[PDB]
Amino acid sequence: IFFRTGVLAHLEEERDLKITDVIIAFQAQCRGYLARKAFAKRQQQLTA
Amino acid sequence: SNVFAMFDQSQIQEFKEAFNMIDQNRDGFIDKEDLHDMLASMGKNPTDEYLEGMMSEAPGPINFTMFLTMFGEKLNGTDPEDVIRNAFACFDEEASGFIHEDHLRELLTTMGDRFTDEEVDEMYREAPIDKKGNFNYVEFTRILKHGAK
Amino acid sequence: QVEEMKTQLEELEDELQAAEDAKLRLEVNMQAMKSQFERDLQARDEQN
Amino acid sequence: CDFSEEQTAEFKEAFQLFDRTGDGKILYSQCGDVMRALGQNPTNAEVMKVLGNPKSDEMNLKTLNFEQFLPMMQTIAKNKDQGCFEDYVEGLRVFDKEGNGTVMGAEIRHVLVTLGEKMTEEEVEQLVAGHEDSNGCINYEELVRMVLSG
Ligand SMILES: [Mg+2]
Repeated sequence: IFFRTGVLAHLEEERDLKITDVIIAFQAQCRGYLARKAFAKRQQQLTA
Repeated sequence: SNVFAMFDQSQIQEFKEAFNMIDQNRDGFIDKEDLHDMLASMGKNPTDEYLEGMMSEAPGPINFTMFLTMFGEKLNGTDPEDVIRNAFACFDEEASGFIHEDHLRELLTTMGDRFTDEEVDEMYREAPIDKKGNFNYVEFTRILKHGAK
Repeated sequence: QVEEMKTQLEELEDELQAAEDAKLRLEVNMQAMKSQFERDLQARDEQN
Repeated sequence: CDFSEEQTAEFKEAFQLFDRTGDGKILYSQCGDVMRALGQNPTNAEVMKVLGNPKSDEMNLKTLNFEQFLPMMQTIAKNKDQGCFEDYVEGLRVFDKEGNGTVMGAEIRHVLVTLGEKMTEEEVEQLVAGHEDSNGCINYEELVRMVLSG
């Protein structure tokens, strides 16, 4: 299917913007896990 | 509290065997005749009051038991060289034996109980600091615990 | 009896201090085991 | 307060464990990291409700004691619930181009950096365990199933 200039890239932007809201929520969870891991390591380092 | 009860059979045997070489008159005490003559036989003969000032650490006389508690209280808090090397390896994750002076400073001058700038300087003017400010803790633990030394 | 209990309590305090020192040492040795485990695991992964 | 005495004690322990610069009061930015270490996933907007220093806050002058920390932990805890793994993997099923239940590592790592809040490659790479080896198509099930343990 052929399309005129840039339409697919703007539809892709809109589609990604639709997903960004839940992506931020998941990102907060993953960054939370990372922070918890880092802190737990820091505790072992502190006791050492 | 009674510190003597804290120590390993090997450590007690080492102290006992060492003491047996020093207790040359076999009276069980630390005395002017024995250790001064021994040190004169083993080195430069510092038989001056510098040694009396060391013998005077005990309350009056200096029995084997008092020697043991003195060295005990002095060893209170100390740990194995491998365990200390493990504790350092928690920061030196690559186990390079090459921890930086900035890292060492960060770990000590604010974090937890504060080491003084004088204590930090002591760790450079006696302990194994090296080029570019790398610090060889594998050598440090050896001289700290007096193991393989 | 007060003197006896004082001696006993001081002995129990000494034993408790020894036990806490031992607990700390066992913790740091467990951290050593963990460190060796991680290092060896990473070495085997890198060799693989 | 909805937290138990044991939870309050644990939070107080954590508060003084994740220290220090020098003072016994936690830093304004670092507080958020403590909340995240306590397994919560709020947005930075939750902190912006208190709005300590409207400008760039390297100085962190809005330090907190435990009595100021605990209410923030509570409003975080009562903020929202979080969805199941299906809500996550639906996003991946939309991002995917193969239609096979996996996704290209190089693409997904970039997408998860550009979209929404920004993260480093150092942060993102640590999230994956099924690394991009001979096979480019990472099974995103492992990623979500691992991180959701936190
Ligand atoms: Mg003698």
